[PDB]
Amino acid sequence: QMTQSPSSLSASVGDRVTITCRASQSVSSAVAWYQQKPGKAPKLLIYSASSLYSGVPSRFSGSRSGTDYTLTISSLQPEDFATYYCQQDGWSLITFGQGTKVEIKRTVAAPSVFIFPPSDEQLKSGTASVVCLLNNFYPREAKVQWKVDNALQSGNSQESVTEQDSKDSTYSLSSTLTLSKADYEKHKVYACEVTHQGLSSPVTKSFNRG
Amino acid sequence: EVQLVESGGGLVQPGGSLRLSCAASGFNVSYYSIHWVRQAPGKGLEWVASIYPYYGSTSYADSVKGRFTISADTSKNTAYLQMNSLRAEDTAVYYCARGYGWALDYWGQGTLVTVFNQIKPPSVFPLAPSSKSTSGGTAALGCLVKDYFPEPVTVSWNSGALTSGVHTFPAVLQSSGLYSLSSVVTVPSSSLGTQTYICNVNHKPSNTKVDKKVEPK
Amino acid sequence: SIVSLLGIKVLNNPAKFTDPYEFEITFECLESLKHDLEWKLTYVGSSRSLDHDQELDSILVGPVPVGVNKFVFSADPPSAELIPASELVSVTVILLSCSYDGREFVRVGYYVNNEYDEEELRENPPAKVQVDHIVRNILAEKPRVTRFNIVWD
Repeated sequence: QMTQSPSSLSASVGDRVTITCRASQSVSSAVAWYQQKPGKAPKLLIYSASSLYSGVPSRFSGSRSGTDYTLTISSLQPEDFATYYCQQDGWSLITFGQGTKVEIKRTVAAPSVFIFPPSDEQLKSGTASVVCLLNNFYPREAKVQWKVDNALQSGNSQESVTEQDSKDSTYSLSSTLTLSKADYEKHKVYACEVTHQGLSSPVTKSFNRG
Repeated sequence: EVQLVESGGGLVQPGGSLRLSCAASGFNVSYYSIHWVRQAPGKGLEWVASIYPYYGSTSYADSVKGRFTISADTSKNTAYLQMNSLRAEDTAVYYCARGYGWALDYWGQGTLVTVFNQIKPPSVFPLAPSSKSTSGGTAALGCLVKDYFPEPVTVSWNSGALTSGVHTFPAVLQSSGLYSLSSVVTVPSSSLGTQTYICNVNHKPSNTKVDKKVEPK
Repeated sequence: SIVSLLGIKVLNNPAKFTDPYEFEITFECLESLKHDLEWKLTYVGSSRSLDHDQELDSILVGPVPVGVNKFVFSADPPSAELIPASELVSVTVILLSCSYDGREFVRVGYYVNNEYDEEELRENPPAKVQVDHIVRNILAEKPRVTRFNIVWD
């Protein structure tokens, strides 16, 4: 009943930002907009498509064209980087949009790439986790490929990414390659290969043994 | 001084039940609609149920219809969510919110509902600093907190004395259905094996507290 | 707030588009007021490029006795000539409000569905709208209430 896009956008303080949701109906009363920051409950911005909620800054506004509803921030302020949600309160159901995260722009920064072999403690237990750390990079888009004795790995790694650092606006990423102890101890060269806009060519960090 | 205070969240197994409560302060629930909205970690808002004033009529999301019941007791100035037939997919923070026309003006801080099959404490392994984790004057080190269930774990370094340069990553759900996460910190390389670096890992569901001293290799 | 809304019932639902709206309203007034209360009913329709708003009716009630009050507000129906044909058979909203000295302190919103009362008209809606065949169905048991803090006396 309610669709929101995009899931994220990057912007600078001073930018005019718009976020649009497509509702199943054109009833203006039914649509509201919310702001949410990590670890906190949502806060109401706009109700009934275009009414500014008490205490909300005037730079937030809402509009409607047909079944398309738009939140506009006339000029982003430093405290406006957050996730924004639309809501349709329908005849039968309430639907929230998926949310749009507004992130802050900065210059490209290449990751610092580090690798950690599995601990002897873990191997004794029958598993080997190899960890690749990409520290303090921007933008978020990055590709990590694992190679074991130069064989490309598939289906045995997982990644996690931090939120933007509040001081330097970078991301960090950890990728973990998981193997059985027998498979780990059977190969020699373990390598993490990183592709990122800030690197002139993919960087490889590797170690020998197992 | 309008406040909604949720309670009743906790650990429950699939097929079990929980009753959440939303105690209103600063207003009378009989004059407003009341809503439950949930949010899983790192995911979006999902409406669960609504109750309307004067009639006590109700609306439910398709995902919970027939399992959850919303109600209100105006004499106790409280709203409730009775959650039957719980499923793993019901794990989330559950917010109560006050209706403002078609919108939601005041939201509580949320109560956590955790559906679990088995409680499993984490195993904590060092991410040891080495010549493979140095650049400039620094070295990266960390802890791998592996194979625990359910969320969350908390991680600190040196009992909270070390906060600069720490990245504690979001947990990932492994194909095993167990969680894993890592926490790393960047420190001066000249300090390794002289300044101690200890990760403090707390997993309240299993009443686990681990301190792991991370040593250079 | 000096006035608390205690109940609200739509007495005639579904109804013809052209039937008055009969709202049975129960409220309590917690202390004496200098002025009357003004109950209003507002139509809000949403077409592609704008909303259409109409003040359907209003009534002054007073002097208001302290304690419980109850009456039926019979509000005039919309002026169809002011509503585009496509909006006359769509989902719209009505807003029942009370104001004090011109200051709105409570608003009760309702969804309203409008459709033709004959299968042939529903599936083949005529170019020239036939208002005598439009039936409204108010979602009367799920009111959407908003309250506003106001200055009283």
